[PDB]
Amino acid sequence: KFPRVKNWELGSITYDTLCAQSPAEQLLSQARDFINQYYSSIKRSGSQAHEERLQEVEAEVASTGTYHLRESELVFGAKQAWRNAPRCVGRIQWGKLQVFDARDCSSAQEMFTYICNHIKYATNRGNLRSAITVFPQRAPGRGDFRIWNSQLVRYAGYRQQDGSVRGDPANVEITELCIQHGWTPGNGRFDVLPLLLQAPDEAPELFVLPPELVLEVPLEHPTLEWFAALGLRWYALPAVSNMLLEIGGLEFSAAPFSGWYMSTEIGTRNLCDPHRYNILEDVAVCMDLDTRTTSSLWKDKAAVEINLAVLHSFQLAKVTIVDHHAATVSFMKHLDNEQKARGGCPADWAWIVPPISGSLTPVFHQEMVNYILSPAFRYQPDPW
Amino acid sequence: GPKFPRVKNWELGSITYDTLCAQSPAEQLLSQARDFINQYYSSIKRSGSQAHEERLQEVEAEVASTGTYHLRESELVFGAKQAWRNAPRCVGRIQWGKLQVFDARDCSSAQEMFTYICNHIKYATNRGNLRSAITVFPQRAPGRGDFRIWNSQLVRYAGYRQQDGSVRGDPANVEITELCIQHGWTPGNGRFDVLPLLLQAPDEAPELFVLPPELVLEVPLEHPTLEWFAALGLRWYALPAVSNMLLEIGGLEFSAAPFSGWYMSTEIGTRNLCDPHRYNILEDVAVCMDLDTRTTSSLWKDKAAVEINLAVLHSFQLAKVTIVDHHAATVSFMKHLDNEQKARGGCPADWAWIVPPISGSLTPVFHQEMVNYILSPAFRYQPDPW
Ligand code: HEM
Ligand code: HEM
Ligand SMILES: CC(=O)C1=Nc2c(nc(N)[nH]c2=O)NC1(C)C
Ligand SMILES: CC(=O)C1=Nc2c(nc(N)[nH]c2=O)NC1(C)C
Ligand SMILES: NC(=[NH2+])NCCC[C@H](N)C(=O)O
Ligand SMILES: NC(=[NH2+])NCCC[C@H](N)C(=O)O
Repeated sequence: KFPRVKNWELGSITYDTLCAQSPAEQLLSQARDFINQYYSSIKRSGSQAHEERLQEVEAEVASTGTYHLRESELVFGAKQAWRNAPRCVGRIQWGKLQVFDARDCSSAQEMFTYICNHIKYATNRGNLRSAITVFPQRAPGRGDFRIWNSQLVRYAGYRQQDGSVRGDPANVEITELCIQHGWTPGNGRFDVLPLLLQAPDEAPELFVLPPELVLEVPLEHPTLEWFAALGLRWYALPAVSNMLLEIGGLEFSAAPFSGWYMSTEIGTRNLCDPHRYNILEDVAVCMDLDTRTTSSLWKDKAAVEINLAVLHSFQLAKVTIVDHHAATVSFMKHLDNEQKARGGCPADWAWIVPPISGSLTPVFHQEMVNYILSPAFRYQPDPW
Repeated sequence: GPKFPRVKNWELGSITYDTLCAQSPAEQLLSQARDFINQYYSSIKRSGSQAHEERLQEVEAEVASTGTYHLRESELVFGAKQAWRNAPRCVGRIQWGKLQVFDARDCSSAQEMFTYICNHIKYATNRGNLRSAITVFPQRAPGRGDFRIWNSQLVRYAGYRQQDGSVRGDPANVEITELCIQHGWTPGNGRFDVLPLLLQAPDEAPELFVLPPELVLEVPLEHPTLEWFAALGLRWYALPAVSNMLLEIGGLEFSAAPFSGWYMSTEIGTRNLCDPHRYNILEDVAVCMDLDTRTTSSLWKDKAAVEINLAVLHSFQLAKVTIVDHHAATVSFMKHLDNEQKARGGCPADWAWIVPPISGSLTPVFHQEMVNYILSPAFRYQPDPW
């Protein structure tokens, strides 16, 4: 059962041998395995340090049913989780990640402070830097530390009693939850949501982000003057905050991570999805395109200009962003580095190929094997 | 549902369960035959009928005395349409019930293959008002050689390896171009030389047939607003007619059974014209559009690809040759998924192949999960005859 992996452009073949790695004694084997990975990473396998670390872990599990990671191990595990993430096109960057140890956090108030520091650090005035903040691990006793928001920065979606949405339709539910916990809403298309942060077994608490922390890019087109008139904008920092970070069998239910955007995320998905902002028709009408027939390719033309406007606007504002051609070229290089380093690379083809111009990027022609290695970022249920 | 795969649409939030995938030596043949006979009797709603039981008995007796069996005409038609309906990579299946089946199971020479193929091309092309069709040559037989069409499609452009390592024409067709020459063809030297057919009758060297050029409808490509685009001298043929696939029905194997529909525009505009290892015109067109080809972030690739696709659509429309854009096609495919959910409880579909190679998430199929599996009757890949 060993997968053959073909590139259809170049006719070349690799083999993925990494996928062969795809109660209390159960946590123990995950832990050992992770400790093994860590001491191999620093070239210290078999050392006294390695053997004694394995014993602390074993001793702690045998008597408490759990254990704790050292800071340097946490840092390693976080990088490895990103590296292992099948859906991430940005993994050429995996070794470059600021890890904020937030395991000494004991209240929603403190989560907020750590989160603000993350945003400040990550944003860096537009010169974006990848970062993760790791809050305290799950404990069999009690509730989880959770950030209820799906990203640290996201726009409200206000439902109308005629079923339409003002703002982002993806965030209707979190918006409602914010109002219910006492937030007085705005009424714009691009209102930044407050944070709902929950400490163990408490009601979540509401925290408004200080506006100067949230860097935003107004969208304009390099040649179409009317584009600025649409009043569109997007935030600088993509910071996923609902995913669970699993390292050595330990689970970090709150561990938000950020990098920078690939342009199609905003340009195509966020702005053109019919269940998101759905601006395709507006732009095409502005461009004076024939909307009445699919065969004018009015959708394709509008979409390209919208993506161009996103790149232009971010570059104008000096905010780090990567276009889908550049991002996929570098993913190809990453795939190649990982073949030499680990003998394969978990990748989810349907997520890696961009949502416009698929076959124009080299990843479209590249077969990919999807599998789950640990450390991992995993989905977890919403806390309500 | 239970342990039927749950299938979600992310655009509308809706859920279906696929219940169809539950049906995914000589004894081998018999049970495939019986399963197919059962399917044929469902489709005419006579399961358990006396004629159903007689057909089953008739088939086991034929396999018993000969090691093989033969299809009634109407079974062949049902089986061909069903192979199309089951084809996971086909985005055009809304059309599956409208298929002209030419029965060519009496064919006995390569010369007769050519006559049948010419008839097929004439009928399917129909001066631009294209009609789906398949021509079925005789099935594999124990001890005797196969009927094969060596060409991958009935209509394909030559690809000539140059002195300097580059390719003139279509690089996808270098190997078949060279076989035609090995077998006696005098090669041209254009970018768009229609290949001759190499056709093989049982236990015989393939023979070479040149298609009369008036049977091969082509469309010159022009752009509705970019006047210079016509000057590129680009063109494409009207008729996509896959010829190298095996049609399997009830365990019988039709090694030569070419089928044709009409094009969806991205097949030509994006894959055939813009793939780096095909005609690779992306950069040439962007230069003519005066785009900045030195930087990825001008989106020159995306812009040129759109205009090439628009050129294809516009030009086919102008020539009054049937073609479908990737929006119309994917919309019709969603409607097919809905029909099939009701008819059969699911639809085998290969997401990677169904989502078009440009503007993916702009089409509804991007947001639709799909389950991939093999049902029979089927179109199958088969080894090249050489
Ligand atoms: C450095 C810049 C980065 C770029 C350009 C990038 C690019 C992307 C893109 C385009 C996606 C698909 C997301 C979607 O369609 O919603 C993605 C997913 C993901 N990336 Fe990244 N990435 C970056 C950094 C990071 C970092 C720092 C991490 C964490 C350490 C990370 C982990 C992930 C994970 C776990 C997913 C899956 C998210 C999900 O399932 O919703 N990436 N990445
Ligand atoms: C009526 C118009 C039709 C349209 C628009 C259409 C559309 C397509 C498209 C776009 C593909 C992908 C091919 C590629 O990327 O190379 C495809 C594949 C296919 N279609 Fe169709 N189709 C049509 C008719 C037919 C007919 C008549 C049959 C057979 C009776 C058929 C069976 C197939 C099969 C077997 C494949 C897979 C081909 C392969 O593996 O190379 N389709 N279809
Ligand atoms: C909605 C849907 O099907 C998709 N959604 C996404 C996707 N890729 C990325 N990067 N992000 C998606 O949200 N591809 C699939 C096709 C899985
Ligand atoms: C070259 C390659 O990987 C592809 N090739 C094709 C494709 N879809 C279609 N319709 N046709 C392809 O040739 N998608 C995948 C990604 C499988
Ligand atoms: N580039 C990233 N790290 N993205 C994480 C997902 C962000 C999400 N796709 C968005 O458009 O907001
Ligand atoms: N629409 C069809 N029936 N396509 C069959 C495949 C044709 C192949 N994609 C080509 O571009 O020549």
